Amino acid sequence: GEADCGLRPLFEKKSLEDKTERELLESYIDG
Amino acid sequence: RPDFCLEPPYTGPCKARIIRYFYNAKAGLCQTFVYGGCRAKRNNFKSAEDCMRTCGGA
Amino acid sequence: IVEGSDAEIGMSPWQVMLFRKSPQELLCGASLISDRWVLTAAHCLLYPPWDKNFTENDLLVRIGKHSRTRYERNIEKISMLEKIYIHPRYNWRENLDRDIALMKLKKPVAFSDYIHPVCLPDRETAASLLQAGYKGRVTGWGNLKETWTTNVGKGQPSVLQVVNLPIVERPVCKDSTRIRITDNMFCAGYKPDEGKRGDACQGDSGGPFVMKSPFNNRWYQMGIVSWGEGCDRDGKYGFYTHVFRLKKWIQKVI
Repeated sequence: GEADCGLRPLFEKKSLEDKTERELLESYIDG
Repeated sequence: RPDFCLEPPYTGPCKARIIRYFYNAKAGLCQTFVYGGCRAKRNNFKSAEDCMRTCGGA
Repeated sequence: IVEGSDAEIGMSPWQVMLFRKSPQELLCGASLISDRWVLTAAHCLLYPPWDKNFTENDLLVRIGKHSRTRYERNIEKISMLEKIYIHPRYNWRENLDRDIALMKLKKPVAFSDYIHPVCLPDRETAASLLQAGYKGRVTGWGNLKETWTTNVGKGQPSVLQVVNLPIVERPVCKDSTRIRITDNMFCAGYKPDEGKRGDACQGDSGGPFVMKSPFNNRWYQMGIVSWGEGCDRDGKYGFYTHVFRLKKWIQKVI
């Protein structure tokens, strides 16, 4: 449910990052 | 032969993929086109049958 | 998705596919927000008024998919809709405002590595993330190029596509189209000079526009693919339903 919404099994829960994810983070740090 | 049968198929601004039929006056037969979901112009039919019944000749 | 790229497996476990066999006329995206609720655009569920049909169903919701065409056995799940709730103020032959619709699944789905719900934005998230220049992600199985029937080269993708686009300044959105936009929608995409392309296209509507919070590591649904004049045009941008501004309706209905 909502409790752990947004945390993708094959990624966040595995401390894995998809290949273009950082491009998103970078734009938040002054985009 | 209503005037709206002569008009080309209009997909519109919306991004859904709704396969529909339009009367191709130049070929004289009904063909399928991708309709976007909103702002349908009249030459936009559910089926070839409906398309031909309404625009058979134009 | 135009100028996008193949998603990885499990990249968007909240991506839902709205499909219909007869009439085939349907491909739209949706988002899984709970084990029993799916969120999509209001226009994926309607028909031209001269059709006179208002039953609205016979549609299949395929969750957990990657490939557009292939059936994924131990991965995807197909569900039936119990009920469909279209925003009572959605206006097609008008402002295209409040393009949102919720769908209650017959029976709750069961999550897995491939199926998992997105978070809906809260005041804070909205404030932190919805800022011009900030990038979001759009996924879909829609066309790879602007098309009214068929196009040159390939047309539809074999697997879910992803594209990350930047939120554009309201004024720029306003001045990019003749259609009167409302606070309930936002625009994203690159400007001509930014040397990067990308857009949602036919088949993508209803899909999610998500953002990852750099504070809690969670993905939030900020928008729903809705409309745009063409696909990946210079000077044009795609418009998304502002999920945060409709959050109360979502809650009320659920």
